[PDB]
Amino acid sequence: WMEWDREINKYTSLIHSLIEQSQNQQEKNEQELL
Amino acid sequence: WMEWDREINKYTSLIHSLIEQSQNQQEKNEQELL
Amino acid sequence: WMEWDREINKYTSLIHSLIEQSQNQQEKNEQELL
Amino acid sequence: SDIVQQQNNLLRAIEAQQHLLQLTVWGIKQLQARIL
Amino acid sequence: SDIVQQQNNLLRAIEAQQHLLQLTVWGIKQLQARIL
Amino acid sequence: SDIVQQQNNLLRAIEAQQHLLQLTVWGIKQLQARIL
Ligand SMILES: [Cl-]
Ligand SMILES: [Cl-]
Repeated sequence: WMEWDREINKYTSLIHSLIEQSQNQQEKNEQELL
Repeated sequence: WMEWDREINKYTSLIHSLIEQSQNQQEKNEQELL
Repeated sequence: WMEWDREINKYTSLIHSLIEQSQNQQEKNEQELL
Repeated sequence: SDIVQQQNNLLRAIEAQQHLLQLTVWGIKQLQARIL
Repeated sequence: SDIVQQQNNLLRAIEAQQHLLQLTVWGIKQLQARIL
Repeated sequence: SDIVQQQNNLLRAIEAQQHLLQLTVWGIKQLQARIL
């Protein structure tokens, strides 16, 4: 359970970073359509 | 747990709708490519 | 629970196959940019 | 063509992921009754 | 345009699935606290 | 290029989410074993 808690935290952090990165790229791509 | 149940229902419905929308868009995209 | 276990295994094998396919397609697509 | 194919790949992965998420929700609900 | 639209769709799906994942993590943590 | 970059972003998100999913499966199995 201690290892589980650590791994949940690490992956939660990574996914958040990836979603933020994806949101920023999505906005850039939509602007570039013009 | 009452809120948890409510939110599970909300997001499940939303994902189902998004999957349907994406399936529809994939079909349109393939048609356009052809 | 025996059915639950079976279903988890079946969808896990499916998503692993899809992720592998996506990884290969991603590699090809990136090389095609050149 | 190859971009469109990859969108289909990712869509299918998301679909499979959704089945797994629904399974985990089922398991939690089954345990919740007993453990509370 | 339609490829970018499809990426918007899949990102939205991923975001909604992340909300579901966070919910399942919360649920497991509550059950773990009790059955320990 | 920027569309393919977004496909990399989304695939990585799906993969990380799958890791998290597998962690939740482990957690459910542990709790189930303790109760049933
Ligand atoms: Cl049973
Ligand atoms: Cl995509």
